[PDB]
Amino acid sequence: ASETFEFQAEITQLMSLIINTVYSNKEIFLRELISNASDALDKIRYKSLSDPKQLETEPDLFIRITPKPEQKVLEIRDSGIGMTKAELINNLGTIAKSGTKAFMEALSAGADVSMIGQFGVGFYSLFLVADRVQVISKSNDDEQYIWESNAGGSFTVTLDEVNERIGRGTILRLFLKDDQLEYLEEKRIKEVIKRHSEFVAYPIQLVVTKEVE
Ligand SMILES: CO[C@H]1[C@@H](OC)C[C@H](C)[C@@H](OC)C2=CC(=O)C=C(NC(=O)/C(C)=C/C=C\[C@H](C)[C@@H](OC(N)=O)/C(C)=C/[C@@H]1C)C2=O
Repeated sequence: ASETFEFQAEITQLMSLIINTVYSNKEIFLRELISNASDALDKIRYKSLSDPKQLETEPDLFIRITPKPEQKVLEIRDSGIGMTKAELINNLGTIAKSGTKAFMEALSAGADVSMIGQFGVGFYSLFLVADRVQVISKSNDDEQYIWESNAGGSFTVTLDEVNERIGRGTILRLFLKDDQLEYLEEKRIKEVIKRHSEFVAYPIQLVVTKEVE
């Protein structure tokens, strides 16, 4: 069964601002998701310094981006620390975030949307280009779970019996809007990566599908 949770009020406001923003430079969403992926990789690697066994569920540390054109989906995967069920629930919606209201105020005063990561709330930049999102996550401390939001006032958390096992880490599965399908293109993804994520400690893999000729 799927469990349903209410978003904290300000987080619902933020999603609503972001999903209904005409604004330019939407490409910044990729920088933010790569940064989070990199943060999740830092954590597992730092944890592993004193607990090497933690790496064993997925010994390769990578960031991997997979266009799925038929579904109009873009997936960004990392083999970082992952999140437990309680973490998905608490950290992705139910609990007020320090920077939510401050960012919205900054935006309202003229701040660049790309400042979002500096307010600690950059995950929500995915709504720039997606109308729906699944966060699929496996922490060493829990089962694999699916968190899901359509920017509306509630999200669901479901035990994952439908997706590939990840050994450890997270997949952000972005259901792209019809006007943002450009982010399925290899050439476009490489440009955005090379522009705004030059200094990343982990390999960034692009999964490309090609008809044999
Ligand atoms: C143990 O740290 C967790 C996370 O706690 C559950 C840490 C915090 C949410 C916070 O630490 C200060 C943030 C750490 C970050 O690096 C980025 C953030 N910005 C966000 O917009 C949010 C809400 C990200 C949340 C989950 C995200 C999909 C994550 O992205 C992944 N896992 O790829 C994420 C950064 C999860 C990390 C690994 C944080 O809050």
